[PDB]
Amino acid sequence: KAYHGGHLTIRLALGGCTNRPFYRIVAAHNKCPRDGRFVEQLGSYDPLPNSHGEKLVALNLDRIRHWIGCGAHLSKPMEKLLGLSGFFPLHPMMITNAERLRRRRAREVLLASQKAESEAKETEAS
Amino acid sequence: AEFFVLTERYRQYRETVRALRLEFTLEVRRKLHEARAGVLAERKAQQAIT
Amino acid sequence: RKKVRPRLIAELARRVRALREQRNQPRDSQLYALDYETLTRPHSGRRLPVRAWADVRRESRLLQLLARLPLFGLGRLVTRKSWLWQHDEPCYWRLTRVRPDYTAQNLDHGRAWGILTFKGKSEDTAREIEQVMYHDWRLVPKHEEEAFTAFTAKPEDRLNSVPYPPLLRAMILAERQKNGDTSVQEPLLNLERTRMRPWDYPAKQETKGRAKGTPV
Amino acid sequence: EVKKPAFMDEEVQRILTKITGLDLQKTFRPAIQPLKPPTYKLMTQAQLEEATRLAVEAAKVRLKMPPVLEERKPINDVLAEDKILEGTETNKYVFTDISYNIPHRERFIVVREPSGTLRKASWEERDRVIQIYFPKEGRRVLPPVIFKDENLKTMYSQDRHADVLNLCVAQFEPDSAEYIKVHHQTYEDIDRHGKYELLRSTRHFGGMAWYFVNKKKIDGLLIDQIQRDLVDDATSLVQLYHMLHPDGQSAQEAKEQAAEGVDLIKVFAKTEAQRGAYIELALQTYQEIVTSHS
Amino acid sequence: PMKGRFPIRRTLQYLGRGDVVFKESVKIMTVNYNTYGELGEGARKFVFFNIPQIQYKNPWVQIMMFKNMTPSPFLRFYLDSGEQVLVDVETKSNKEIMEHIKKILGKKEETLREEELEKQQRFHPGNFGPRKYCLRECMCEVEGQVPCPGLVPLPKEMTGKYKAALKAST
Amino acid sequence: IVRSSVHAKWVVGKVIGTAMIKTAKVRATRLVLDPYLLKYFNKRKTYFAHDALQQCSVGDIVLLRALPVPRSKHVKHELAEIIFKVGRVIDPVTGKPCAGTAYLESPLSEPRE
RNA sequence: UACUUAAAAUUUAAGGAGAGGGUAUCAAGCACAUUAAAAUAGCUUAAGACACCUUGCCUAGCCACACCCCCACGGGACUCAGCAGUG
Ligand code: FES
Ligand SMILES: [K+]
Ligand SMILES: [Mg+2]
Ligand SMILES: [Mg+2]
Ligand SMILES: [Mg+2]
Ligand SMILES: [Mg+2]
Ligand SMILES: [Mg+2]
Ligand SMILES: [Mg+2]
Repeated sequence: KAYHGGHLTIRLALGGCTNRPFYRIVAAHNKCPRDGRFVEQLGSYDPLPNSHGEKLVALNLDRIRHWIGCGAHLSKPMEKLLGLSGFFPLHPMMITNAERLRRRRAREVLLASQKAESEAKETEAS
Repeated sequence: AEFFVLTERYRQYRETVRALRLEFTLEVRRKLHEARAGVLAERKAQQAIT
Repeated sequence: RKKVRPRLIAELARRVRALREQRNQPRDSQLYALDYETLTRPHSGRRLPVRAWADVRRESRLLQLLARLPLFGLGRLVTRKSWLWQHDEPCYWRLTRVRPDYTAQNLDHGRAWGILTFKGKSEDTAREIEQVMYHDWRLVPKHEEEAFTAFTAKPEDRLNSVPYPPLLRAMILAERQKNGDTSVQEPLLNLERTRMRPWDYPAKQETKGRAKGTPV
Repeated sequence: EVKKPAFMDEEVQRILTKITGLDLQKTFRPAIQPLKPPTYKLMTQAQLEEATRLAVEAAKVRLKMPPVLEERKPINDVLAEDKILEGTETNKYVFTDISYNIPHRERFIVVREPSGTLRKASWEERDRVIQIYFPKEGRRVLPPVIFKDENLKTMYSQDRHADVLNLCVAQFEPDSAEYIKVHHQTYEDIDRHGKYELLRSTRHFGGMAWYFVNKKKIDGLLIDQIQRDLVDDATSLVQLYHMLHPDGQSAQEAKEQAAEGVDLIKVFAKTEAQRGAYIELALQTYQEIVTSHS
Repeated sequence: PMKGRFPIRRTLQYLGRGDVVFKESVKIMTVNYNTYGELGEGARKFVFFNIPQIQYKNPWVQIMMFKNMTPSPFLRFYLDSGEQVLVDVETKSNKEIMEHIKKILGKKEETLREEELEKQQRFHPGNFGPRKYCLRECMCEVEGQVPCPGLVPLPKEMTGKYKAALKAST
Repeated sequence: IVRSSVHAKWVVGKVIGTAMIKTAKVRATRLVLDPYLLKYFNKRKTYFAHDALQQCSVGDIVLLRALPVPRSKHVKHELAEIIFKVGRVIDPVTGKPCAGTAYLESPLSEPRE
């Protein structure tokens, strides 16, 4: 298609089959389809653990730096991937979500202790 | 409490990422100039003419 | 080729359509009219967001304040309730030019110009003011101008340089050793060149779009 | 300090090449692969000799020895320890820089563990992912099963030592422990069964003799070289042993007596040979046959 | 039997044997040769055997040939700068003519190799995609990675159909 | 002094007509490979060229230079040079007049006329 | 996106080395040329002009279309060629 307006972006293009997702990191005009025309492939992401239990990310860090230097935006999942790698700082919401999960498990642990204490009262009743 | 902490993380995160985008923007232009008018570029042009 | 032929009707339509737009341009009194019972704009039927309902009933628009002043308040200081609540430091516009909407039966819609002073720091040139149709403006009294505009700058404490990300730092140190540069200096990013304005900083009204004149 | 000789030293490469030998029929033995109809050229005796010379030039490049290196040291470096991410992930992430023009030993391959530690990928992890993104013909992502001791012993029974080593060079890196393990296992099997001829006129002979010299067990290779009438090779092997062990009793004895040729082998037998009695017997028998017949 | 004389000239292998790749300056190569004579035999053979190979490697260069216009055969190259390089090929073998033009106006082996490598810069083995452009279409092809569900059924717990059933059960 | 966009910055051809004022119709030929036969044949193209002095005659080989701006719809070249004049050829190698594969003036002589 | 001026992505317009469906019982087209005092009588064409017929192609994708009148001021027979569904 003949796009008018838009910018280059670095995003994940979904491949694979049903229940078997696989991603291609690509640089593409933002108005293009998710799996359609791209400019360059900048790596790949396999989100399923392999035989060794490792999720495999490939990053062409030379070309990624080239396209960020030319104005390429980043999708939020790709900003998270660069943070885990260490190439970018950890994303604000990666830290916030980790804090929310910590606060949510603290409640669960406290409730289990309260239930155990309530169960202890049942033990006292016999 | 969480809204304010998150607002500060976004400001500090986005400043760090702007500094890195600028560093990358400079390497692109440095590499381009070296190729266009670097030492090696100039010598080859004259070497061919000679 | 040579079987591609002119399209006169398309040429006629484009020009004619553009001409009608210029002739029947709407005015600010129409585009920004509001029905306060429903908080919906009659021209387009757009219902204002929920977080704006309290202020639309509780605050005034800029030219509602200026229409009551001699010379439409040229030289006066005007601030916004949103700024007063968010920023402790003085934020205001110094009005320089004001073009009321004469069509409005109360001269309560129009455009304005001034010099911005945001968070105590003043710009050097006048530019057009954005969000003039908002219910957020508060005229500063003349007797309170001196106390309002009093600001003492604090030494800046936001860091000027930060470390590099963990992987990008190792790639820099690795390249140093490869090229023969022996040093234990820590790579540092410089944040001074790329410092962001606050999100609520006034934007450029001149480059902003205007809504179309086709009613819904 | 007198530098310890290296494998690639021009002097060592000369001696190792000589003892290895050349055989255009063994070096260019027919490959069991998809075939094409042969071509034919009418050539004079000069043209044929020129073509044989080019064949010997190619056989030299074919016999180039593979590197002999010391075992790499485990990579244990932690780039970061971001504990905020502890418990937020169940599986490790492995990030590989796939920029084309970087040497594989200079690429950054990091691992983000579930605990949050960002560390460098180990040697085993580096080799696996480099095969996945820069696949090399002959190499497989996961270590093959032929290298198990039971499977390797089968290959040795079939006298397929040059194959075990050609596979060990396609799959493993020269500095890896797996590479060193298989080579030292093949070289040890050749010694016990006196199968030194299997690796002659091959690129793997030099490493085998190198391994024996460093481990002070050249006795078997000398006894076999002498019995095959290759006594110039046996003398060169004793020179290489007197070069990598200068302070050895044998090397000091040869300087005292200025021994050369067959004398060098006799000196080794008396001084440092594990089985000196046999080296003299085989050496003596060779002299008797040479003298008696000619 | 392929028609014409020397039908090997009409094979891609023969056309690709040419080694004269002109510099970017070369724009036109006029060939003036005589059809009859004894000193112009090499020129006639050069038109017969070599001109096809030169055109094949230099498709954008205009080769125009004129016959029996002058007493002797010659080659005149027209360059982009406006320079005109005259070559005299009388009493010269066709092989000699090719070597002469290769020396004066032919790209060197080093230059051609650099161009080939630069052409392939954007092909990466790790890249995934169609067979026309990439070695592997999907990561399922890689050894050790989760195989394609079409070839090998996935475990039930890794399936959305199963996960949805449990959520309903909860 | 930017150059033309057209690919044919320099074209050689034969003047097949000269009936337009100050313009010469020139036929150029290039070699094009037949993909089925793998043999080269001649593809001919017509180029209008600006002949300011009307110094061109039918049958003479000429060199054309691409004009920076097209003079008209079809005139996008000018007459750079007349390589060979029809019937008035001058041997490039020796510099002597020739009439076919023969010298009108011997190269041994030095007439200087 | 950087600077208050330079690197990209994405388009648009004018072009042309070369390549590009069928019918020659479609063999002529009829202004299709140049010059620039405004004259000259030229331009394309059996190396296939012009006319007609048929077809999406260039395939990581591209191009054209968006109820109909090539277009869409206007007019008309007045909208699923978005998903599902119906005659
Ligand atoms: S083709 Fe790779 S998962 Fe099916
Ligand atoms: K249409
Ligand atoms: Mg806003
Ligand atoms: Mg008929
Ligand atoms: Mg319809
Ligand atoms: Mg339409
Ligand atoms: Mg439908
Ligand atoms: Mg619709």
